[PDB]
Amino acid sequence: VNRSTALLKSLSAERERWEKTSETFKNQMSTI
Repeated sequence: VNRSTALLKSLSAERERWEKTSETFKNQMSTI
């Protein structure tokens, strides 16, 4: 299941990227 664990951690990093994108987009939605 090591391949699955690697996919899981890569997708968690992707989720962190999604969170930061959502945070900056909420900043823009607040300042609009």
